[PDB]
Amino acid sequence: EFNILLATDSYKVTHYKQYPPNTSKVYSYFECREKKKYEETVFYGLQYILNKYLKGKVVTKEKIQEAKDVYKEHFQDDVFNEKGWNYILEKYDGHLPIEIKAVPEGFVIPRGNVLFTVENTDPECYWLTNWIETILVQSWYPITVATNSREQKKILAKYLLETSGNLDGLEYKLHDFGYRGVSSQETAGIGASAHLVNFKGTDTVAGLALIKKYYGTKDPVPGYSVPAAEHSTITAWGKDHEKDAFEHIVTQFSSVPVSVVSDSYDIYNACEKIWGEDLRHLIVSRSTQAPLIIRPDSGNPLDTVLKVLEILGKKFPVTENSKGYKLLPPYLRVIQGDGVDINTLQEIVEGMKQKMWSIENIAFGSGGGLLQKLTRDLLNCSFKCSYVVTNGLGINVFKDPVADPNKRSKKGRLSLHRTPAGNFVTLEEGKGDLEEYGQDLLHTVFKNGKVTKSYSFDEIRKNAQLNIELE
Amino acid sequence: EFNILLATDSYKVTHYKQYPPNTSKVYSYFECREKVKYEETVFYGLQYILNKYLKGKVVTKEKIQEAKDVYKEHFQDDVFNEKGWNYILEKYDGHLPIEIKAVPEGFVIPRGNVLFTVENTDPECYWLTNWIETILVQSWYPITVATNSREQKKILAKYLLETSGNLDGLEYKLHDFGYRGVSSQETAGIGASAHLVNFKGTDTVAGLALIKKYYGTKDPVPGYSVPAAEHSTITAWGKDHEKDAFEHIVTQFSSVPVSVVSDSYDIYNACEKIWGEDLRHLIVSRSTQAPLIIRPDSGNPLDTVLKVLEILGKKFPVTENSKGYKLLPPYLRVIQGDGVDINTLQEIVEGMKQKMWSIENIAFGSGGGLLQKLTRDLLNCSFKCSYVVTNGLGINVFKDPVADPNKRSKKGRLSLHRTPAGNFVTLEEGKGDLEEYGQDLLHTVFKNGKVTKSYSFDEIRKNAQLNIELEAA
Ligand SMILES: Nc1ccc(CNC(=O)Nc2ccc(S(=O)(=O)c3ccccc3)cc2)cn1
Ligand SMILES: Nc1ccc(CNC(=O)Nc2ccc(S(=O)(=O)c3ccccc3)cc2)cn1
Repeated sequence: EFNILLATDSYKVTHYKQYPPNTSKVYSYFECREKKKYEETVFYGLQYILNKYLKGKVVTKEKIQEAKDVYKEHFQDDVFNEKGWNYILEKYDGHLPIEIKAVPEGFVIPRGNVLFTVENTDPECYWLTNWIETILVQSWYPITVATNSREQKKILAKYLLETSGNLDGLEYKLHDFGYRGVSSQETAGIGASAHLVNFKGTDTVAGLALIKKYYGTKDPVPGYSVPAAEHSTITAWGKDHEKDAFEHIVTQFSSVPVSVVSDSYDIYNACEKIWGEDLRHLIVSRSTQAPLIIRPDSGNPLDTVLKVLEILGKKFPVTENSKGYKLLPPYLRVIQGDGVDINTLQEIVEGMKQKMWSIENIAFGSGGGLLQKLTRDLLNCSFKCSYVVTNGLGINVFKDPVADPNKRSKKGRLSLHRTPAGNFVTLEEGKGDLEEYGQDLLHTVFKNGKVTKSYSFDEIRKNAQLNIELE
Repeated sequence: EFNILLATDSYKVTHYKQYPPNTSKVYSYFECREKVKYEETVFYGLQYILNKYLKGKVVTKEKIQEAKDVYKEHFQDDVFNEKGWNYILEKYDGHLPIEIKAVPEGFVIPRGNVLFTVENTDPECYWLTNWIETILVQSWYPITVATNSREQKKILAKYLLETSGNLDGLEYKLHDFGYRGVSSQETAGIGASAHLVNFKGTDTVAGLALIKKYYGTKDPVPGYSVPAAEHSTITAWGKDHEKDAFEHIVTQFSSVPVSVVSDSYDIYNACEKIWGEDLRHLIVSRSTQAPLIIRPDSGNPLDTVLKVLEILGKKFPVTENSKGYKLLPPYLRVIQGDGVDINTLQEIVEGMKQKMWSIENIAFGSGGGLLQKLTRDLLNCSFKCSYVVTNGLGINVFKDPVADPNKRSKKGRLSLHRTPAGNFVTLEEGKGDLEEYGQDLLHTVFKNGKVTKSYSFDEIRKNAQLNIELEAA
């Protein structure tokens, strides 16, 4: 069972003896710190953490004794605030006397703005605020995935619109392939759900259960997929029977969309000779609602995609759309699901546009690039203390390393507001109390063990929409 | 609760309709596929996966119905193999008819060798082999962390030995700071435990319980830490009271080691004026078993470390060790825990060496670089089918993309052997049965729902030792 007393950085166990004596309050905030591009971020993932790890009775006699035993060996010393945790158990029935206020999930906020604040509600629990920093900071991941996924959506929207004249099916242009490529099962579900903020296609099943349990959607499921082959279902037929493999698979899935990896031995042979001649008759008869999706999986992503399109373009009836770009027949599409990150995605669609190929023809699958190749310093997700009350006096506190002005933190009590021009601004030093900037955008989402405000995955998707989608 | 039927890539749900008819066997393997660095990998993490996810009754009536309902909406169609999973439930009481053979955990194996193999033990469950691919491929992470952590230990060993003459305290030279920097709680435990294969210092507590539960050690805990400050325990005192903060903290932890982050406002001022002058009397009186550890946390890592060292060098009695390198007094040490990955680590220790500073003086803390900034691409961890039996005929299968020879996979039944020179070699096409390379070094670790072989964390650590560590005496 999960023990909150064992879910923090080791050194934080000793922090209760380090704060100034007579401190009744520690007030801390979280931000995606600005750097001297990712200029805006999707806030998402906190609600998962609040429900799974923070709410309800999270402190028991056993969990205190368990932590006491581990830390005694871990530090080779008795440093442990047993009295502090005992107080929470006896006074609040193990509920955390903590208040968390946050911007609504799905909200797109520019860098350098307060996203959520944390403070203690009982003077005795001044130390508790930063105890849970570690677990709260891990919200960097769904934030970063949601943000990076959305930035890829912008690129896709831009080129799809320019080459086709609309945004039909945009929410299916980036498919999640990252299940095997992430660090754990929990990460898989969290990352997949963050991608589903922007798109509807995934193969990381674990994301669906997470969303249903912690967020919920009106639709039965927030994510979908199509039948598809892997290298094993092709190669098992033997080197000389790749055509037999292809034919068997498209026949088994003739009434639904089907993706078939075609690079097992020779991708260019498979497209031109096998799909393009030998099995062409099984392709041109397929429904528009059930196309074949050819899937390359090796070589230079841009060069391979272009050559595949070039090959298919001469074996299948190609039309030219109203924008002047070439379009494959509705029964034939391509997915590039290898080597795809935000960088190569940009290079590929730009490369396609150069060769007069519409983005209608292609979709992208991304695994490690989508869910794993991301870190905390990408958006500079940081948790810092900005306000304390010592001896009854409030103090505006901050860090400001001389050798790195970028790591400077904000001072005092914070609030997030709309600017007159409709942008965002974070007010420091409690200046939000002057009420010159309208209502604080931060809402109490957690207080004293209870989740006080929630959001459905539907609301979140609404909030995180692209401007071009709104227009 | 965990549902193994819902713990695979979506398209694998449709794969049982795609294999050649009358296929009774699917046999697959796992390798860190070959391509100058990371030439050998530490195999670790599979035992965790086997116990937490694969062993015992992992199939129930409810889990089948649950998966059925999800996939129906997920695919907008009914492609779920309900009959297949029912067979497993009815015939084997939910236990997976799978055999897994694997190299011992902790073992150090060169790239391009078979690390583990998977095959179905029931002809009916031919589809089961690659269903669990996704869940097994995730072992890439503890493999990659342990490997990357060990490569850093090599760097540390080299420079510590050269600057000091020995390797005393090497296992504490790289500390885990990555709890907040990973993608989840589970990842935190898995990653931290992987680091602990090579070192003993961690702040990621979640690693301890994982090891105790799934691996075990003779000692009460596999990892240790020391009292330390964060910026909040310094800045809360106020801008003009950094000295008071320092003094309070070192006094509270006067008889134990204590790390104190010193860059809140001015790292160079804190080292020279506050530590080096104002509170000097509180530092030189400290025990050798309870030193102050000064912690910079900003600026260019190499430049900052050298400057901090030069500053302390002129404020404290520095000695020169037997190798001719400068050494801080035993009550004073430094940890650099910002911007540390395998590349910057190398740059720092080399820079220290050129300035005649011993690696005895310093230790490193690493967070995102140690536990998060890693992918499956790094060691090319890959799972591939190499052998099937269809119509009673065994077929050696493989992929070999025309545009990427590096993605070529191995053929047929695999086995791992010792060469006459004592190296590793992977034999393909069932050639291991020729008995020219002796016995298969793989062990059956999982069979029919039961873990058949396992390793304590102590033995895993022993297996993962460095050659330089083994050279004794
Ligand atoms: N890890 C993994 C998982 C799975 C795979 C292989 N599956 C795979 O490619 N599926 C796939 C393909 C295409 C599209 S689509 O383009 O959105 C599309 C959808 C419907 C109709 C037309 C087009 C969606 C899904 C590889 N690796
Ligand atoms: N995420 C996190 C966690 C924690 C921190 C700050 N804690 C921290 O630096 N601890 C620390 C310091 C030094 C050493 S040591 O050098 O191995 C050492 C050990 C004993 C005696 C002498 C020397 C080990 C641990 C930052 N970030």
